[PDB]
Amino acid sequence: VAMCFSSYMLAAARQPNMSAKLLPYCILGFALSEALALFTLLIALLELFVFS
Amino acid sequence: VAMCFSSYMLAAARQPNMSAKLLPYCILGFALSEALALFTLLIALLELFVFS
Amino acid sequence: WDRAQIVYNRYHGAASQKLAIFNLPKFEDWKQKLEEDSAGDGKIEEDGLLQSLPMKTALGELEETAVEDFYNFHSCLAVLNAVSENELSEYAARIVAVENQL
Amino acid sequence: SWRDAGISYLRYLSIVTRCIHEVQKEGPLLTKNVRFSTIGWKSLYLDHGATKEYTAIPAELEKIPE
Amino acid sequence: QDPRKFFPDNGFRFFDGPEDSFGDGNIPAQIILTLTRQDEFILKQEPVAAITIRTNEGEMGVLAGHEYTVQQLAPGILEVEYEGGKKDQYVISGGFAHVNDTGVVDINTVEAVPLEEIDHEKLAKALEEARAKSQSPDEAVRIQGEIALEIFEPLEAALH
Repeated sequence: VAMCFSSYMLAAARQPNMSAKLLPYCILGFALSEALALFTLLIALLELFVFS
Repeated sequence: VAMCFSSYMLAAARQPNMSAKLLPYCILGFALSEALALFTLLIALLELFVFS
Repeated sequence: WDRAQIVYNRYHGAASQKLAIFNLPKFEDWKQKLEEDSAGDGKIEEDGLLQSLPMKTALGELEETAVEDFYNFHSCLAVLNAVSENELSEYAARIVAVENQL
Repeated sequence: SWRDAGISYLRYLSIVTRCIHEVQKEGPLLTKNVRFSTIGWKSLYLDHGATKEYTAIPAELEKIPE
Repeated sequence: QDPRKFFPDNGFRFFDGPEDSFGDGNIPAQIILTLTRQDEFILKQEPVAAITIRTNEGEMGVLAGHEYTVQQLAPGILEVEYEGGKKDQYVISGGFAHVNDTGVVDINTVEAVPLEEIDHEKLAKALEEARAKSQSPDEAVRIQGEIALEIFEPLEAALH
């Protein structure tokens, strides 16, 4: 998740005029990289409050 | 977290004047990178002081 | 020096030896102009002026010693073109100021 | 190395060019291009009425300006 | 007085540089090369298929629409390859390669000589001259020998 913004800063520095073009291609994976964490975290949340 | 601040530093070394407009994405990747650490820390404490 | 104006004679033709100039900014000031330009959008502020944003960013990646060689190099070529053009203008207008003496 | 010795990148290029002109074969190309490496210029600064050489920068490439 | 009788034109305007665009189309099929030594060009906007440079970081190669870049040239050889499969080598003395995303090459150098006008025999003596200069302990001659060897060794390996 941090890697996406980490590379976004590098590409924004290489061509700041592409920053507007690049943030749509940055938030997508940023969520979809974070999304697995939710899928990884929901398990731990689902593992206790429903199991006997 | 260190990857995000290392990106902010190398970006400022690549584009100093851009450092202000890249900073909201550095704080955003810092916060959301720390969020999963926060939930991970939350679970270990929610594992003990409530369970028998 | 803060700005170096090279002056020379431009040979447009055998009957045309006019003046011409090169305006050289300072190295530090040229790098500050390059850093200020590399951020904002690329727009030409003068008719006939070429855009240079992709160059100013590729140079922005370029290290210190190489950018200093880029500056001293291209300023050396500018000076050399001034010499070759004034040499040609000397050998071009002298013939007119010789046949008029005759 | 040669960088920190005090010589410039321009003296470096001119030295390399002066070396390359030696090795190339003899012909009209060398007969012309040796002009592009021979050192014959000088410097002068005017006194009150007399001429004097501003020798703060040598023309030879081996030396170091100071 | 007269109000500025003279008006010298900015000499930069006489040159017609490219307008490097971000690209709203395809890439060209062959680079447009333009080699220039001190003032005069040897090659002006020739269509060429490929080119291989020697730089300080290493040895590079280029094709049409290569990424926008600018960099030094190590004192050595330069290889060029036309669309007809042939080749052209040029010994160079430093310079600056200016590659573009549109596909354009502006290699500004100090010297540019073909290989045909060079003899290994004359280079041979200059080798041990450079070695003696490097081994002669003196800051004025040591670096001169290191640089002379820096320019002969690429030629020494290119000839063999």
